[PDB]
Amino acid sequence: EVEALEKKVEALEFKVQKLEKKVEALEHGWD
Amino acid sequence: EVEALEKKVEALEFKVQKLEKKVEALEHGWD
Amino acid sequence: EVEALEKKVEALEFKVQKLEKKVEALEHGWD
Repeated sequence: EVEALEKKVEALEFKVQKLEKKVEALEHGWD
Repeated sequence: EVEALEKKVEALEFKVQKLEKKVEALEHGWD
Repeated sequence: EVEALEKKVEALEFKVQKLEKKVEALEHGWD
């Protein structure tokens, strides 16, 4: 179970960092 | 603890997939 | 491992709630 969770969590961290960068661009009107 | 985590993680996965779809719409100007 | 995960998960929950609020503003044209 634990390694299953660790994989999912690392995958969410990536996805969430991607979402933060996109949303920061939309809020700041970048590019 | 572990099942507590598994629930939270599955809940984040749902929420993150919802955020990806919304942000993809905003970036693409869908609809 | 488990506490390492619990910290990361709580950190994602915060980050995801922040992203939900920002994206809801962008979708609703708030402010």
